[PDB]
Amino acid sequence: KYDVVIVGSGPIGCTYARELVGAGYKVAMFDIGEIDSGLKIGAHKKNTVEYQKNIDKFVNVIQGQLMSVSVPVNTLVVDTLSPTSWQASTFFVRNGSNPEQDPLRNLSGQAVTRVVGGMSTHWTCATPRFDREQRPLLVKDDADADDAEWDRLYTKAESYFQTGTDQFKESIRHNLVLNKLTEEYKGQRDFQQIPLAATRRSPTFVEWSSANTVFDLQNRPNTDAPEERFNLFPAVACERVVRNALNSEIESLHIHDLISGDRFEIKADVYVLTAGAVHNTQLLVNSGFGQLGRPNPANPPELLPSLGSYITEQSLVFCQTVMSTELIDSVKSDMTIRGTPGELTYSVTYTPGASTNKHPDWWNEKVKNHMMQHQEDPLPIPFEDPEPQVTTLFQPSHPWHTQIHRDAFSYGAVQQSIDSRLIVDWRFFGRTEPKEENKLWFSDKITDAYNMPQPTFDFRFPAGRTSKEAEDMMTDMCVMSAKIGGFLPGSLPQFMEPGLVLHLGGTHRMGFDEKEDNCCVNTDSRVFGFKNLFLGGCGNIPTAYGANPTLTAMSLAIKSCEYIKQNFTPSPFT
Amino acid sequence: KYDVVIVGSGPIGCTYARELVGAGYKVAMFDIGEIDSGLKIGAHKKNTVEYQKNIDKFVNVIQGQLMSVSVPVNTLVVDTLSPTSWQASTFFVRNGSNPEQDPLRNLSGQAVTRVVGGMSTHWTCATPRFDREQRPLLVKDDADADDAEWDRLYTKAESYFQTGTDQFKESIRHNLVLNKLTEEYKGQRDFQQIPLAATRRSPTFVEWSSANTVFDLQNRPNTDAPEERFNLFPAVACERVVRNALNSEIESLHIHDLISGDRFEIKADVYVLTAGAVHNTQLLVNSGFGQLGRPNPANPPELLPSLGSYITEQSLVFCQTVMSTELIDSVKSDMTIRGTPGELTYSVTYTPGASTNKHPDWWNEKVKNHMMQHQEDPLPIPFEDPEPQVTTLFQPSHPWHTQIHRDAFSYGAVQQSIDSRLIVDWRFFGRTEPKEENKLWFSDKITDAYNMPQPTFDFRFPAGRTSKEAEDMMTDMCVMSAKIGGFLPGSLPQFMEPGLVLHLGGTHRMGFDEKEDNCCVNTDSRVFGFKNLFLGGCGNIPTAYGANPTLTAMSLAIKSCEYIKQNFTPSPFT
Amino acid sequence: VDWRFFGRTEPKEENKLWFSDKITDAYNMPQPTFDFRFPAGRTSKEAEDMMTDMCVMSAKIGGFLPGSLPQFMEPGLVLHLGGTHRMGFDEKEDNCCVNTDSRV
Amino acid sequence: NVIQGQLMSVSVPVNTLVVDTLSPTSWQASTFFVRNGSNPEQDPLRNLSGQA
Ligand SMILES: Cc1cc2nc3c(=O)[nH]c(=O)nc-3n(C[C@H](O)[C@H](O)[C@H](O)COP(=O)(O)OP(=O)(O)OC[C@H]3O[C@@H](n4cnc5c(N)ncnc54)[C@H](O)[C@@H]3O)c2cc1C
Ligand SMILES: Cc1cc2nc3c(=O)[nH]c(=O)nc-3n(C[C@H](O)[C@H](O)[C@H](O)COP(=O)(O)OP(=O)(O)OC[C@H]3O[C@@H](n4cnc5c(N)ncnc54)[C@H](O)[C@@H]3O)c2cc1C
Repeated sequence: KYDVVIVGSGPIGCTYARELVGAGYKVAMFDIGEIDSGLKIGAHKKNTVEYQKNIDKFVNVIQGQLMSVSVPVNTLVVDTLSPTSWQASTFFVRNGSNPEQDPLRNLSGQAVTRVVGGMSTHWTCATPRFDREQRPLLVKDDADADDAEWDRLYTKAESYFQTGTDQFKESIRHNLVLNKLTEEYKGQRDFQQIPLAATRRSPTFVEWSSANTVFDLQNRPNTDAPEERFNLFPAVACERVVRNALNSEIESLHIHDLISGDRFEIKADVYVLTAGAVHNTQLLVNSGFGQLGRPNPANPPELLPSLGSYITEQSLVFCQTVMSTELIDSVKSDMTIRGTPGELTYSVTYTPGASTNKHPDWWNEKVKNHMMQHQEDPLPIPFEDPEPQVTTLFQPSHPWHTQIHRDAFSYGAVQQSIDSRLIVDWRFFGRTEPKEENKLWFSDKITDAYNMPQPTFDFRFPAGRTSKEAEDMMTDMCVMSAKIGGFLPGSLPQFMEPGLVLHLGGTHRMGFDEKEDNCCVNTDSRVFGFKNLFLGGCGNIPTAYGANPTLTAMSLAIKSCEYIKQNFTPSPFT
Repeated sequence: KYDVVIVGSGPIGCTYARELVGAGYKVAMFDIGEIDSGLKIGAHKKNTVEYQKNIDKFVNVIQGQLMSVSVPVNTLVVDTLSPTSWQASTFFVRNGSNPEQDPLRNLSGQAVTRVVGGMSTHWTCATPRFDREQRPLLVKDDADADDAEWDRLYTKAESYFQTGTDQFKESIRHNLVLNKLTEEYKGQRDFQQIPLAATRRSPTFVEWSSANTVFDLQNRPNTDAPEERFNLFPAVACERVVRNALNSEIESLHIHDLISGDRFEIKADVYVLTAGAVHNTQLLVNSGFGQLGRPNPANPPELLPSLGSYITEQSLVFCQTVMSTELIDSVKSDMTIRGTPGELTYSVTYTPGASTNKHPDWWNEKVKNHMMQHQEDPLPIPFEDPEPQVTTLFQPSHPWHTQIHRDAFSYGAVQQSIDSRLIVDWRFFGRTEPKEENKLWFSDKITDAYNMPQPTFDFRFPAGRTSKEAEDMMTDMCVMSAKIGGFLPGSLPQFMEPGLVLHLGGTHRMGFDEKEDNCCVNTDSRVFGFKNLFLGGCGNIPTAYGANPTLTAMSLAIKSCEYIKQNFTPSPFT
Repeated sequence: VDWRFFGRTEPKEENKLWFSDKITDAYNMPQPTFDFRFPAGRTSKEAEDMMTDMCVMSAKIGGFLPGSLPQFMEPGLVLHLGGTHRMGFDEKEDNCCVNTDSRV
Repeated sequence: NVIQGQLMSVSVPVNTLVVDTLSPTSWQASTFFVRNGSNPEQDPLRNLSGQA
């Protein structure tokens, strides 16, 4: 028996933990995954010296923990088996595939991460705020009051994540790109550093934030927090919440302990689901919310009819570029070079402080030192120069988020023939209109690896604005990228596999009124009709957004916690 | 100040820790890598529920922690850059490559793992003994005494690793393949389970062993061992040992703390190097053993002239097969099937104990239940059937090790189009003759990612016996595998990239006499001429071996610890 | 729909087709060898502006076909090589090999 | 395919691809020598590799 139970130990669950453990609630948290990031529980797996010296290997780590949500039955023809080998007569269900899935209306790139800390163990830590046009309303008919509320929440969320915009300010490549794009779009678009949930520890090491940053996930009471109460239970699959007869309250949480195999009911005053956009929905559907099975509008469900509808996923375009000769020569514009590299009298110099220098002294010193110490190397960029981290945020005249940067994803690893210092990644993210027909639903026959109802998508990018903007977004990427350099062969401009972006929203969406705003939770993230059930995550976000959603989801979870603290009393510490 | 300092926390360092910590020595261990599995320090990363339900994803984890030893300068022609992009005029040194490396005499697949627990955090746990023909001599001119010593050591090593041969006894696939091969080679070759360092926890869950199994790596004293003394220091690069003026003793170990950036000297009575076959050699050359730079036979090194010569790496052939129709039909040979799948008529039965059954009751029961529970599935093999784990060990008439199995490596993932239940992996491993001209050496100008001298290979598989056997081994895999099924398209029979097998030996090889046996350590693993310096690992093995070397290296380490215990004494527990 | 855009290249002395004095081709004739880069300046700037033009123009018709994304083709695959025995009025002043009658 | 079958490359540089998975019994090069009509005069980075 606990005051609060939280399902999931991702950054959103840890937001609820931080808020409620701190306020004196007896808290339990359950995760289906295990502790596997080091002694700092739920920390970023990239915060090892070895990964930061070998960042392209972290692509492999990510791939290793993204498990595909819905894989359609495979129809590739393998007709070169030996005549003796067992050969199929049909395209039957193999290897965890989902026969409910139409391969042409899927989010084939969608995937989940089952580890303590969730996806925050591997994420790229971009935490921008949404502008009004992307953002859900928290106050109606008062834009000033809605703005003040969002500013209060985002400020606190940025504090929990340790969001900053200064960690790359001494990068030559970052400044080279930023300054060039600022000049090219002067009077039209503003560029800045990507806001990043990160703290620089040295010139070569960044401590990337994660769930751990938000809440350290250590059991309490402990020496550091003698009056707090928290227990984390990894390797526990949360299967369903049990509704009372009245459908006014949750009476228990049904769990499966994966190590012992035992199933138990857990009681709490308050139940918080923060299992991700897909798995919150799965859990609720397994509990009798929404409708199980292939949707049937002829029999709409009794509870939360909008659950699993109006789902949104962003369009993503990607390419890489190879820096222009002009930009590379600009790096060493202030230098006077004498002699021939490798010879006695080879000399690279500049005049510190000269009013006719294009670059600050700190930049010129780093370039001079690289060029004098590494005379075998043809480029003026220092070897351990930090990555560029540039953005022009979403605006009405360019309604997509942009990142002009380098980081580790499940795709786009730098390959060896072109120097990594030349390579810049371009990721533009579109906003998707919420449409009723875009659905996540769950099979009533097929189950996943944890014997839970198999998720199935029925998704296409809506026609009209979403599609028009997606294609203009691609063109914008082609036009903007050319100011920096040409495309890298092998990473030409392309739309990425739908859902690979992992920015799914609207699966359990928020609004003021269940029927009028076609939604599942209110602005306190409380499930309509229920006193004591709350959802956290990108699943709550009901709008068309292009920017990265985690910071906004956290802000909503903070607001949710404000309601819980007002409406539930912590039990006595005994 | 310590009694013993160990460099490296892989399974071999952990052998020295288990032995010396357990005997009261004050031990410090340093690792360049970090604690990054879970709370069980240095434990196997595949021991999560999620990876045991999603084993093909563990391939990506392995890829993410194998950092290539020596990558030659890249010479791929990229001639489709935009004319505005910066374009190279030469094949200059990019992306950490090694300009010392001849690409045609490399072990391009050789890689290292820098994490606490080393490669034991990901390995596949096969731990066979070497027979006499593969094994170094520990007792000269007394084969019975030599056999008795090896039996004693291997038995203790098997207990440390928890090696067993029973964990896959109830697998249908294992027994299907084992039985067929046994019958096909009756009176010619014997087959058995691969000996595996692993403990079954449930019908679907195996606790794979690791460094953690050997020694839990917790700091001591602690509640469970109050009189023991042990400290593990992760993220510490050990750089060199300091020789005394007469080259009879080590005076200190120089380290680099990677977090603070500071360097320090650590003093011990005994110095143990267990950093792996490549990195032990690196550290020693950086300490003035052998010679830095490109080998020059005109100027032989003063100390340990055989260091880095006579290196061995195994030839590796690989394919996968798709089970024969005949073997699949035999799975259900004992079944009477009435009616049609999916109908209420459908019935699958067998007679328990019948003399005409080809298979035991346990097998028929699992097949029956699978066929009745999954009537849509066309195969008779149960879905959670454990993997096959079959071998016929190295013998004079087939001088290679064999594995006929399924497990996760950096290559060979099961894709989607063929059912995984049908697929068997074949890995045959050849023995390589030690030859002086096969070398691992270290650059005197190029450094690696940790500013240490860059490793460089000069390697070809020896003509003569090694090459003959390697091609005969390929043929043997083609002939044997055909008894089970034809090749799986996309995993056709091939030699793997040299060194991808990660069984490198002989870099700091053992023998009785430094000069006569061309070696670096004696049979106590003590460096010739030095009282207090010991090496552990596959680098000590001086013979041509085909079986997996780690159990043999562990056995050597145990023998080495016997010497240390006879010659050095713990300090007073303070 | 296929989109092929073709840029113009400034004639530069350093861009050459020459023949080996040792290596021969399949007909035992001196082996052709190129020493070629797209000239910096206008040629390169126009080539990148052309790429961008193709991206902008093509989008009016439809999105890229996966597997045929916008790219520069291998140099010379276009098979529009010129200037190897070039025409002008005056051998010396116009750096040329034939006159306007194509006479050497 | 008809086109491909009558476009003969003008100048192919000496190949430097690393083929390190030959059987140990197979004849294996020690250098990137002139093979299969390649042109050792040719700088691969200043070519018209598509010329035919
Ligand atoms: C390559 C990559 C790059 C990214 N970059 C960005 C970025 O730059 N910015 C940004 O905002 N976002 C980024 N993201 C997305 C981001 O990590 C997610 O939005 C975020 O982690 C969501 O947090 P959450 O706590 O709602 O869910 P998650 O982090 O998904 O955590 C949910 C958890 O609940 C668990 N769980 C699931 N089901 C059950 C169940 N039945 N029972 C018990 N536990 C369960 C999981 O094991 C998991 O730990 C990135 C992610 C990836 C993978
Ligand atoms: C995919 C895969 C499958 C394999 N399967 C098998 C198998 O089935 N059976 C088998 O016998 N073998 C297997 N191996 C090989 C086996 O893992 C190794 O033989 C064994 O781990 C070597 O033990 P070790 O302790 O000598 O070295 P390692 O495990 O390599 O550990 C050495 C350590 O020292 C560290 N270190 C390195 N340099 C320094 C330095 N300068 N300073 C401080 N610390 C340093 C490292 O970070 C590391 O942790 C496999 C390995 C892999 C990768």
